[PDB]
Amino acid sequence: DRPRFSFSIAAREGKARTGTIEMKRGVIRTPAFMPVGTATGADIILGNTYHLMLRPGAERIAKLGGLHSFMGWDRPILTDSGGYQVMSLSSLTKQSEEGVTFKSRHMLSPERSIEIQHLLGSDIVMAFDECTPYPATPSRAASSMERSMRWAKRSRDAFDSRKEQAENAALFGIQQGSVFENLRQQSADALAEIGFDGYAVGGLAVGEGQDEMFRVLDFSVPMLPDDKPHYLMGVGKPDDIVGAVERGIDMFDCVLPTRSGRNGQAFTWDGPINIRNARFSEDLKPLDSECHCAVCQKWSRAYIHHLIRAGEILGAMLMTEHNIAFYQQLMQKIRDSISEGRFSQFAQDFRARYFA
Amino acid sequence: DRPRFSFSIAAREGKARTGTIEMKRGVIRTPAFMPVGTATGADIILGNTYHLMLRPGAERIAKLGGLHSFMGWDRPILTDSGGYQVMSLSSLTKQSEEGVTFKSRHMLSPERSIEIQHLLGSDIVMAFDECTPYPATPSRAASSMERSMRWAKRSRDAFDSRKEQAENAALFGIQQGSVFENLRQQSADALAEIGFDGYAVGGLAVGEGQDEMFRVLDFSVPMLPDDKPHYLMGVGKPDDIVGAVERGIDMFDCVLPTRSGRNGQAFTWDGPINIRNARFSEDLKPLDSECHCAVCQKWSRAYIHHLIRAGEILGAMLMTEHNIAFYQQLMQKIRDSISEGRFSQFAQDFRARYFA
Ligand SMILES: CNc1nc2c(CCc3ccc(C(F)(F)F)cc3)c3[nH]c(N)nc(=O)c3cc2[nH]1
Ligand SMILES: CNc1nc2c(CCc3ccc(C(F)(F)F)cc3)c3[nH]c(N)nc(=O)c3cc2[nH]1
Ligand SMILES: [Zn+2]
Ligand SMILES: [Zn+2]
Repeated sequence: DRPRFSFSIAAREGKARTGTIEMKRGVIRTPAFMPVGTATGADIILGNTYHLMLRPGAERIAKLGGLHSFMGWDRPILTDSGGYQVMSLSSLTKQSEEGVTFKSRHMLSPERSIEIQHLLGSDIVMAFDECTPYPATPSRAASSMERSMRWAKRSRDAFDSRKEQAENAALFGIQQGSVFENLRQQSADALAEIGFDGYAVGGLAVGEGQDEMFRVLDFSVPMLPDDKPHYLMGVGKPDDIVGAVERGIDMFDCVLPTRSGRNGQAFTWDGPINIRNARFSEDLKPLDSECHCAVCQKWSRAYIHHLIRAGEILGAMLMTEHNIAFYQQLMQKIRDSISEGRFSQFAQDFRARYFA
Repeated sequence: DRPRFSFSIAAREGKARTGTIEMKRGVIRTPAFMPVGTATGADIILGNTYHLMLRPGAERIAKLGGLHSFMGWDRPILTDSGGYQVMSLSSLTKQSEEGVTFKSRHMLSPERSIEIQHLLGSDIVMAFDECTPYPATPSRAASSMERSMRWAKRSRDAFDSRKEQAENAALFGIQQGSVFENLRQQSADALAEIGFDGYAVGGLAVGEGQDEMFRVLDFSVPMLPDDKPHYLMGVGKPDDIVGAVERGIDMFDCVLPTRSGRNGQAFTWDGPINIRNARFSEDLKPLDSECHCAVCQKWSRAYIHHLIRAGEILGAMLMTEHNIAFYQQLMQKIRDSISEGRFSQFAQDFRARYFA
């Protein structure tokens, strides 16, 4: 029987690592992409804490048997802590040391966030943090990070108080500190003193751009414990994933494939394409020449173009299936190239072709 | 090797029949449901002549290899002749003995309709007819029907002039005459004198209601050749199908399953349900208790409700898959009950439960 949580590193190349997380409900191969659940297959999917806590509500999900039973998925599920989405989407918010109140009006605190994730039944639980807006001054970035670290300790204590959760799930802490090296170090130190099963890099993919994101990752990821998984939240494009793995990231949440699939964009080894464009109306090639997915084995760019231009649901479903398959082929190629000692060459080849 | 076209009747109960159509690309079990292609599985699908002739155009479909290659379907395809949809959907129309002009502006004639269906490559080709509006006076119904019969002869001649079509496809004639027995008889006689591979009942499902539709079928279907298939165009609900089979119909076009699937309606043996309704938010049963489809084996009403309320494409795709599967289980139960001599009892049991 698998353990509650065990991360093993099988091979390394530079700062890049490949290995496995073992949990009770399954093995997660890393580096991993984690797609939304409602979308070589994925080993773990994302639940949507913010949506579920409002419709149908976390209590109701528990009454229906938990999220695994509800969505018919018996493998690992990761949930975020909800504050990022509250701050991004809800209309009015009130912040305090207790938590965040938002509009029926609601309070989300470290304790309530952990209880919601418990009622949902997720396997990887995120601490309740504040994603500092960008740009931030040093003083505001520090105050925000300090609150998040106090909230990280409250998250730890709440998780440990619920036996079913402490014994069967895992808890990840989230590093903050905006773009400042000294604050990222203080945050890493605070999280390691509390102790978590894994460590996320928060506060990025918030408008800073790839060059700046990579600069911050360069000094931030080495601050986290080497022997635990590293999750970069909110990222991203295929080229962001490749560069983040080069900098020591093990886990990625990938909304973009499903978002792109419903809006006419397909990922290919030669870059993204907009299938609605008239240049695809007579193109008999599959979406991607090398893709092994079921769409590309059977149907042409010209037919998928026809369906999407016609407003047919089938068109968006085929695009989304392809995009998910593309991402899991990307991650498999990354894992294999690290294990074989040729990831540096893969990254160079990938970029030359994706951007050609 | 299968023939171009061969209809055999294997069993009969009252006016109901069950059997097979053999064509070069496959066998069609009757009574048959024929779903849209762009949606025990279906044996034949519908192409959309009106849409395809405008986007990308019939010539372009031929340049891409024909509709079978284009949509990745190597089995039989039926196409309508296009005039019904022109008259229903296009903004301005001009009618004459030559054909119909409509808005770039276009002319559709018997000869052009047959050529378009040839370029698309369909296996069952419909004659170019006029679907008389309802209600119609006897004089207007007669004039319209007479034009359609002149157009049926022109359709026959155009089809026979194209060797690839005459040797590999089949041509169906369409009966008109509104709700009038004497005109339905004249139309049947004209079509049989020309000679077709199959015979459709046109001019119904245009606002007359089920009672009147069944009354017209009662005297119209016996006028058609018994030894050829009978296609009721534009029908319909499950209860319409059962009653039409009781009256001698062999073939049905079924848009409703895909339309309902995208608009929140699921078919069940206990009648249709509106999955968005709040009464399904905690319902752990599958869409239908007896359905063998993949959706009903895996997911609950509560989860499909959640997805559709959230605007997720997955929700409509699951509803549509279920609805298609429901229709092909309906047709299989009809075929089996006729072959076993218990179709009368099936129809009674079906109605008692569907309308309970
Ligand atoms: C887009 N940029 C970004 N997203 C970020 C997220 C959200 C992660 C998430 C939440 C929900 C889903 C769901 F679709 F499945 F619902 C998917 C992904 C962050 N989350 C937390 N907790 N701290 C952060 O500092 C942080 C930074 C983030 N930058
Ligand atoms: C809805 N009522 C109705 N539909 C009727 C139709 C259209 C059949 C059709 C066409 C295209 C498709 C597509 F979705 F696949 F594109 C699906 C079905 C008729 N067609 C002709 N030729 N004569 C008629 O007298 C007639 C009567 C009809 N009553
Ligand atoms: Zn593909
Ligand atoms: Zn079903």
